[PDB]
Amino acid sequence: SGLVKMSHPSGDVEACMVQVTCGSMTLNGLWLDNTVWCPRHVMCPADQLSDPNYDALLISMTNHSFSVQKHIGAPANLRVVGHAMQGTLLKLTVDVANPSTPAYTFTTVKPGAAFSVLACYNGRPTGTFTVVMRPNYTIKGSFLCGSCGSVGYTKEGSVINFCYMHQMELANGTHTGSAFDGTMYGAFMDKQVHQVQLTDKYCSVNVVAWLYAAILNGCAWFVKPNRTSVVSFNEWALANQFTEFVGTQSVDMLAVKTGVAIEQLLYAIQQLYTGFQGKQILGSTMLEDEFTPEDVNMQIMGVV
Amino acid sequence: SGLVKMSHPSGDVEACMVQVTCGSMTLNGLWLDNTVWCPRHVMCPADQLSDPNYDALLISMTNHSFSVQKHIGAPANLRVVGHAMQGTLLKLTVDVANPSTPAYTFTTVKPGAAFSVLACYNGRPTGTFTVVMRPNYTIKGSFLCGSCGSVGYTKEGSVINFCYMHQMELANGTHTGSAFDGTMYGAFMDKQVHQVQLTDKYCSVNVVAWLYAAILNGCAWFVKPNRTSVVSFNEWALANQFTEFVGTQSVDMLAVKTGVAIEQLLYAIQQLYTGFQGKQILGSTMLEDEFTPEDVNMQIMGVV
Ligand SMILES: CNC(=O)c1cc(Br)cc([N+](=O)[O-])c1N[C@@H]1CCCC[C@@H]1NC(=O)c1cncc2ccccc12
Ligand SMILES: CNC(=O)c1cc(Br)cc([N+](=O)[O-])c1N[C@@H]1CCCC[C@@H]1NC(=O)c1cncc2ccccc12
Repeated sequence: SGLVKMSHPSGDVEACMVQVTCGSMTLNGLWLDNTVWCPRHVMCPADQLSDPNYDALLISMTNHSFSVQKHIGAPANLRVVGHAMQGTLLKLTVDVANPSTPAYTFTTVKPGAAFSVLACYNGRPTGTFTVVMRPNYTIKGSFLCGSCGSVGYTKEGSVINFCYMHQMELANGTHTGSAFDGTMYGAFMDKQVHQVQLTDKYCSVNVVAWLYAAILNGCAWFVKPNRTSVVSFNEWALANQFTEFVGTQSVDMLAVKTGVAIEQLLYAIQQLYTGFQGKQILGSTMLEDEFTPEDVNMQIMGVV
Repeated sequence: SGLVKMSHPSGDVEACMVQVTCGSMTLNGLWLDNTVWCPRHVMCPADQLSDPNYDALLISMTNHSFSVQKHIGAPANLRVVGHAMQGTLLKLTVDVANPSTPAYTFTTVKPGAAFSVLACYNGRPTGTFTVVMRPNYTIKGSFLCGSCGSVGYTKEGSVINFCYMHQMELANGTHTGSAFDGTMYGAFMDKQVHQVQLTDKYCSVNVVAWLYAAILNGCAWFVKPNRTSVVSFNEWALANQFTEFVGTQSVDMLAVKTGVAIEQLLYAIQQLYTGFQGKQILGSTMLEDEFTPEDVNMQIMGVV
């Protein structure tokens, strides 16, 4: 029993972190097979940060303009045999294939999904935590200067899903990054300019999962027989800054084990959005959308 | 910037997890050099879980009663060449030394301290999170059946401090375990009998660290010129379920860089235990004691 912010064990990914240095700019990079991914603004000379010409910056570069160093495990310098650009990322071809490359994927997560983040500095991991892709395509992490290139991932089975590479802090505690296809979440730009965010919203499915968690941990004062259809809640959501609810088989698993219908918790959410009246839900006085249905499933009933 | 619950990268400790089997019971064990630490109640069947004779169960034991097996990376069975009991733990000697043994120590943590927990099942790591040793000598983790033997740790430099081995769940979301000297935190007993806990308290030093974090994120509406001595706050604390405050340099480093005195934040705590006046502090309506001064230093200023 118990619900915490839980991240995936990071050894798989610790073995893939390196330091990327270009000119006078250093950051972190992900070393998979014969490739090292890193943010492309490592090439930007710090003063072209307001109007960077990444095409010109790339053609300007040679393969020795980049230095890749591995500080964890067995250290080595890796000779860079190729440099390429993909969206907002640099893909550097190296002469040695990473012997610790795990089975991996590059799939872009949508808002509401969760992934474990491994924060790194100078190619050295410092901490790990779990975040959620906000509806405005940001995350609420903890990053200092030089942490870009740190990677966010999940793992189902033996396969690691690499979904995030840190790039920018927009406001206090607000951050963004890339998918490993090169596209930046929310179409933000890698340039120190004015960047407006969309409005943040509560992730409906995650609140439902969190209420199911509270029930399975002996906290169910908020449950009454009343119900509210999914259409009834999505229309309510379009006016009160909530995401459109979409049922999934994990949410349905939670509903089956609690004997509490999704519609009951949607009604409960409608009632709790005003205020908890001084009561607590799993030690919280607000609705919590930091927990996905899969996360609660694995934490409460386990994936054996 | 930003403050999250951050855990230490776990590869160090993942490389030390094994499965320990004694009869029909299977839990996790920590493999350091030629020794495997595990909870001793792996020896006791449901038959004697209400009044166990651990002294006799050990003299009853042979080296063939125990099976140690390694599931991650390269699987293997390890022969048990010796069995011993130390407090509430079993030390089983094996013929093979763990080749990935890191530099480690065994220290018993005090209330208010935080450590990273690696949750394991059948010797396989599943998740990692951060907990705090509560004033009643429990932790608020996430453990299901088979979680025993999972370990909580910290890291200084190259040295891992092993502080916790999980053993029991007392109530929903409430857990405890033993230190690697063999003693169980809070003197709980490894017998499936009802054990009432002492009263939980707010850990004052950690709330002070969290307020310092808030100030350093441009959030300091709660700061008044008013002061409250540590002696007034401790007298107030013993009557309002707070721990008695004790300063450290870590708090003092925070105090000088914020230009805000500890006593000011103690006054703020006295005022905030009532209610936050509809305000938010780093996005919550509760006081947060999950963050230690060292944690705040490392996350905000990078002083580890
Ligand atoms: C205004 N801070 C922005 O991060 C930023 C904003 C915009 Br708008 C555009 C970019 N951009 O173009 O990459 C930004 N990144 C900076 C530019 C060059 C390379 C990376 C830089 N950022 C960090 O080093 C960094 C990462 N995480 C947390 C931090 C906390 C404090 C200080 C720095 C960071
Ligand atoms: C549930 N009850 C107790 O855990 C318990 C309670 C007391 Br009082 C004493 C012991 N004791 O003496 O070991 C206990 N451990 C059980 C006894 C035999 C071996 C381990 C057993 N526990 C787990 O498997 C376990 C661990 N963590 C979280 C869990 C969540 C749900 C279910 C089980 C767990």
